[PDB]
Amino acid sequence: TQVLFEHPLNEKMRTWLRIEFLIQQLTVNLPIVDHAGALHFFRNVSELLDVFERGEVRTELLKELDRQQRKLQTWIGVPGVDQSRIEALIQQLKAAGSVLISAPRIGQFLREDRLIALVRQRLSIPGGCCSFDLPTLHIWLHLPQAQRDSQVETWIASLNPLTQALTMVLDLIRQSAPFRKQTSLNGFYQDNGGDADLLRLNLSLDSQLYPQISGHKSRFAIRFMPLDTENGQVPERLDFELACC
Amino acid sequence: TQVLFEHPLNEKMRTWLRIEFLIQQLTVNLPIVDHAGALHFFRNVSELLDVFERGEVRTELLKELDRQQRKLQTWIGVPGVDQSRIEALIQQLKAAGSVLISAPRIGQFLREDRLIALVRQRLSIPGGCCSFDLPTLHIWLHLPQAQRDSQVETWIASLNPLTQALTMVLDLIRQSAPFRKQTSLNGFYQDNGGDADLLRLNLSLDSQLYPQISGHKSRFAIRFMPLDTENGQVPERLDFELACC
Repeated sequence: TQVLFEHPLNEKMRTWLRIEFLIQQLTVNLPIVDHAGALHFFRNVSELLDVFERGEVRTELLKELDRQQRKLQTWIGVPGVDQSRIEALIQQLKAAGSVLISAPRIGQFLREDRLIALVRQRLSIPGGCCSFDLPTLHIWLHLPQAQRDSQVETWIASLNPLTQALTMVLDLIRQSAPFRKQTSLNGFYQDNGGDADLLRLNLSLDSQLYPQISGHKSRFAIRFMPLDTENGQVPERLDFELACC
Repeated sequence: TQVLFEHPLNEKMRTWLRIEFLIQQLTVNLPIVDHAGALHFFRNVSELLDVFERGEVRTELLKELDRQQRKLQTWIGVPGVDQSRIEALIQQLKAAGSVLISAPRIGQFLREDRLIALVRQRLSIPGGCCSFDLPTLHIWLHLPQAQRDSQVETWIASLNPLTQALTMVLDLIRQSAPFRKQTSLNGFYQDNGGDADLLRLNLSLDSQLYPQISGHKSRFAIRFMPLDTENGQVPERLDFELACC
């Protein structure tokens, strides 16, 4: 009966969350059988390439992978903790890293693909991607299903070195911190984030509201606002759980 | 074993085909259960409003409805044809027309909707529509399914006067002309379209190619190009069916 809100506390976590989201959307509506499925797929690809054009994700994500290995290394001597399970986890990190750096250009396969590039151009036009403006797509959707599935696989698997490394670090961020109980007065809250990239906030579906998070330096502030901007309102004592990961 | 290609021969048919496509995409992936379904829905709405902003569809579509009534009126005296079936069809046209003109602003309900407008802004940003940038959407997808379905219904039904009238005329355009057998030499063809808005072209899935249609005045020209820009090519005698609707 709870709703989890994730909020990035730096431009790093923003990009990673956007990329994580865009990548998993590719594999959500498979297989591609119709226009809807195709346009959903290609647009997610198109939006992925646009994010990639903004800089090099490779360099940041590789620094983050190394960062996590050093943290796990701090836990070796601790009583009770098991060695061969984190060192295997460390070994998976170095593997995800070595593959990422040795990987080709990111999104280049998708960038160079004739059909995808031909759809990418027509996406910026509201009614652009119809059958008469994309006969090439229209004829592609009449092909045997097995031919499309093979193309889709090669397209998604080209993002495998990135997908791996990224999934690794986000899975290790979301496990680094526990949910601490906090309370808000009149729908307001603030704290010093510190050295965290991600806030994880559990509310309540029945609580009738959502968090609006702002930031300054390494500090954050939450103003809980009612989903209904008119019919419903914050209490003066709102209990919630928040993790600083 | 055939593939049908539709191509608009004027700016009218272009708009109508784009709108027809956008409207039916709304009802394709229902119900909205996740992000993918939601983003697909809202973007189609957003693209619909952008097309509406470009002019008044109402005026053209109403002139087209009247146009079809006059054509049906020409068929009254013809032997063999049945009266009460076209006059009922005529009566449905005048009904679709009277409702369209008496209808409110087109897309205004969707335009004014808080959630939709809040998503419309974030659609122009590649990774914009994530959970942390749209907490309002994130919390909406956690609501009971019955609440979303009710909202979706009110949203789609607001387009009912337009959807009706439009579906009427396109259904009457696609029935006005028969498929005549034609042949192309070395993948080229041209004719005088005349008073037609739509070309309907049947090829063959095994034919290994698609039509690339250009236009000048009321004339059109087709250059059949191989789907594989490298591995496959047009014959020198390509038989196909084409209707000038």
